[PDB]
Amino acid sequence: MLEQPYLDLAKKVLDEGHFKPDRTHTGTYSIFGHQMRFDLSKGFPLLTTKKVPFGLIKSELLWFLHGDTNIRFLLQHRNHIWDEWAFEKWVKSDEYHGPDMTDFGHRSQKDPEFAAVYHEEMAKFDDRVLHDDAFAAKYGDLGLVYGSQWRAWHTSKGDTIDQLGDVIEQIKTHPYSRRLIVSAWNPEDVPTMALPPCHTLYQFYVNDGKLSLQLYQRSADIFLGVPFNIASYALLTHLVAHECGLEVGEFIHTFGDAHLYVNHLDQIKEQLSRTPRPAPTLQLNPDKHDIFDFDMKDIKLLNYDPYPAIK
Amino acid sequence: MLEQPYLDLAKKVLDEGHFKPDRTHTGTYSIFGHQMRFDLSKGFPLLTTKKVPFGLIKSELLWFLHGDTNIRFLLQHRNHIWDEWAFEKWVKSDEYHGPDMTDFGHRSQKDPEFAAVYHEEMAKFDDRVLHDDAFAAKYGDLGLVYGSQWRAWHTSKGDTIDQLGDVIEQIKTHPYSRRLIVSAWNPEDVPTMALPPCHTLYQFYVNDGKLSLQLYQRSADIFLGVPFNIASYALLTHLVAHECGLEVGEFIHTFGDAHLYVNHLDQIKEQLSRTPRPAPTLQLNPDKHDIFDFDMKDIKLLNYDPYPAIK
Ligand SMILES: Cc1cccc2c1C(=O)N(c1ccc(C(=O)O)c(O)c1)C2=O
Ligand SMILES: Cc1cccc2c1C(=O)N(c1ccc(C(=O)O)c(O)c1)C2=O
Ligand SMILES: O=c1ccn([C@H]2C[C@H](O)[C@@H](COP(=O)(O)O)O2)c(=O)[nH]1
Ligand SMILES: O=c1ccn([C@H]2C[C@H](O)[C@@H](COP(=O)(O)O)O2)c(=O)[nH]1
Repeated sequence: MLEQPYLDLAKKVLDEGHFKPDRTHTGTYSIFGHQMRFDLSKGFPLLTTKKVPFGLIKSELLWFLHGDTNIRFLLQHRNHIWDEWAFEKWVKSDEYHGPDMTDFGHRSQKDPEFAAVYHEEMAKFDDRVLHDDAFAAKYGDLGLVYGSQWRAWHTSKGDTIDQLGDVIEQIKTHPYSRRLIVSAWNPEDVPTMALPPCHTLYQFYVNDGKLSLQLYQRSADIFLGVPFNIASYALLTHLVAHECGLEVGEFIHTFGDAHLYVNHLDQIKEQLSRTPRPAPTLQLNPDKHDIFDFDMKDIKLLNYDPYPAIK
Repeated sequence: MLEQPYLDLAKKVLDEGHFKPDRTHTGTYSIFGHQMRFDLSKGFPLLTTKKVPFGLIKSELLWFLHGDTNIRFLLQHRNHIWDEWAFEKWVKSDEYHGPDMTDFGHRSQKDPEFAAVYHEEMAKFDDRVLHDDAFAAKYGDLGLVYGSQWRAWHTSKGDTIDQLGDVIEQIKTHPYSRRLIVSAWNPEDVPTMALPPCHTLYQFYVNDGKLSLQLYQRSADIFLGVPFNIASYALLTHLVAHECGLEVGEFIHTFGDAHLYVNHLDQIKEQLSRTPRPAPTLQLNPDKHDIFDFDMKDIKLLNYDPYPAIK
């Protein structure tokens, strides 16, 4: 089945992973250099063995594809997956006049006391960002995230480059180029930025009218992140293939470090008892082609039949 | 044997490669996303099935490690592997007063007539570059090659960053970092530069006192380039491991496109009839540690017993 490489990776890290102490007084088990492949003609690799929310992936990917780094767009699609790094930058600032909450993320899931205070502070933030243009401009904007690396890379001359747009034009004119690359790794920013990008770089390749994509992912939360990551890049691959009029090939997912947190062990063991079902199919607006203008409604997933979400 | 992944890759491209017409009126056979691993504790992966010149690899790597982009240093070590792209930039200029030779590389191996004229023009160039500081400054310097990307990455603020030096300091202080990355891919230069780097990016990883390295290589001449490429990065891995006081782990070699030219087919078939021998061993100066100061003599290869070179 389409998703077996994900289960084999999880099982391999479980049975052969190396232990490393981790920053947040925990530990990981990891392996280096693992690869997964997914033939996208066999179905869409959204995990059946655990429910993965396709709507959040769609909206995040469309966000990136607009070159947008303002969480407002995500709030408008009911997507809170980027909230915390923005919440973090406002809560660290001068304009902020509520409870203390230094590292709200550690104290996050502990006492039910603070966890009611924070959830309302985040609920106010979200709403300010939604309706207050000036507040949104100031705290809604994450700065150096995928939207900017992919579509507005900042050059030394103060200008800005659309790597992905230029790449797509190359697929259309020079399909056999060996330079169909988009990087998110900027050696000038990486020493200071909040989040050196985990999805480091990717490359397309065309053969027999089919478009493949390989992603190099320097670091991977196998349980929480990977299942989202697989679906974003498989969707990216279909969307680019659609805009270029090509069929879809492989998605190849290559890791630097892939890890499992030492407290998440039983959740993934439980998942490894489940048996994949047939994979969903994707449908894209057959009459639209500029993916930089696609919206939620232009992307549909048929026949997705997952086991339940895990906690 | 240590080198079998190289022979399996060659054989896979031979038996399952996709044909693509190539720029220089030829064609390649290629595959996308292939990986090779080499456990560096089992020996040094310099190919036994074809002689590969370790001295040229050593000198090229030391060049990179100085942050140097002037071919003069290479000329002084009897290494001509970068000559042509420099020869190309002087022969295209105003100061040049010899025979015409537009695309000397196509006319290169054809008629023995021009091939005597060019070899002497290249022999004069090399000697000027060697003894004429001003000429060397002007035509010896390739500009954006590995030396500059790795050790003097140009920032927007007009400054310059030593990615590799900073990475090595991180290995020493934060060995379990998931950010031990050096990129050679600069989205601002890549649209114009002569040679968008083939050795796109690499990452280290440490476990149990052993240092591993993974390289992402976006494009690969399986017959001519790969055997050099494998030895440079395996040597890089040993050198960094030496400076940091670690043992050596895996070298993982991951490709975007890996190809074989459609006229090089029988050379690689002939090589596939040969049987690997035990791999050489590397010895490094046990009393020196700053690899940015290493020289030829600090690196020794024992017991390298190859079949003959191929043409
Ligand atoms: C699954 C997931 C889904 C949507 C968005 C994000 C993730 C995710 O894991 N991170 C993320 C980004 C950066 C870091 C980091 O600290 O470097 C992190 O731990 C998580 C996201 O922004
Ligand atoms: C095996 C090899 C050994 C040393 C140096 C070089 C190579 C090599 O293949 N190229 C190279 C670089 C760039 C291109 C390019 O045209 O992009 C190329 O064809 C070869 C080198 O500079
Ligand atoms: O799409 C993503 C983005 C991030 N991560 C994880 C990997 C790491 O656990 C964490 C970042 O910590 P560092 O590796 O960057 O130090 O984010 C994912 O799994 N998938
Ligand atoms: O270390 C290297 C450097 C380059 N190449 C080859 C791959 C391609 O044949 C060629 C560059 O052409 P493009 O792929 O860049 O277009 O250089 C290698 O095999 N090894």
